[PDB]
Amino acid sequence: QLIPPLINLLMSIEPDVIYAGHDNPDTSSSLLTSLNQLGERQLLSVVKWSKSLPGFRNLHIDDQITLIQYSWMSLMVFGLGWRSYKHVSGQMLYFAPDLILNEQRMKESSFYSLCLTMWQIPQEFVKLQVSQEEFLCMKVLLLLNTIPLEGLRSQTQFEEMRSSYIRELIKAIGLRQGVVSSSQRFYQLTKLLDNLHDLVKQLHLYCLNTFIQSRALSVEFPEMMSEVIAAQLPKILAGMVKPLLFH
Ligand SMILES: C#C[C@]1(O)CC[C@H]2[C@@H]3CCC4=CC(=O)CC[C@@H]4[C@H]3CC[C@@]21CC
Repeated sequence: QLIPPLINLLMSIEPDVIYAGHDNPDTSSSLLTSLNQLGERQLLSVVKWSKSLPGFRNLHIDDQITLIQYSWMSLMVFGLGWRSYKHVSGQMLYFAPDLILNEQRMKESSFYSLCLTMWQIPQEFVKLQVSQEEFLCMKVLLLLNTIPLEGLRSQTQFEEMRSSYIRELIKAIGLRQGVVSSSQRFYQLTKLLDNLHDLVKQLHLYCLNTFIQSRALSVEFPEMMSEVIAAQLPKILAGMVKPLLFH
């Protein structure tokens, strides 16, 4: 309608809701395994999605692969925030329609602590009242929010691609926002993205530790998920990548 074309395209390429396949007898092991399964399924959707994402397929194949493997985590927790904020007013973590967790289902300490950290996103969503339009644009920026220390092969086309999406976000902010109020809401939304780097870092550490101890904890990791983890997680944890900040 009165909504910009690219934002409309972004909405059309958003995947259908993904189920985890959970049963429900939730042990910590059966819960983590279900979360890795849902992740495996989300990874597939991310990749298929990036192929319709305007501008993405025009970057080097190496670059497409690097950006995906660098951002899967941030993307999955950011979309967790949306679903949570949208279906249960952000007061419950809506991983999937068959895997929604309240405070009672988070028995183990470390696990409840991880959840409390992810919960910050849907809480900001409820607070700033993030829009469907703003969300879609921000999700794309996250895909383009970290690059190799030495840069990307198609760096120029990447920088041009990222600017279009920053301009697109401003368009979505202009849908509801004034000059100072719009300029202020821009500061707010790009600061939120900035704060995700630090947020995703804790999820990474918890993930790699759970992966490395997958035998003991009896927690299974699928093939595609095991690959991105093994291929990029350690490097990222060691801070051997370049985070793109707005502030
Ligand atoms: C529990 C656990 C973890 O190990 C640490 C952070 C976690 C992820 C955080 C975000 C996420 C949102 C979803 O909607 C699908 C499952 C995924 C998660 C699966 C399990 C992880 C990554 C493998």
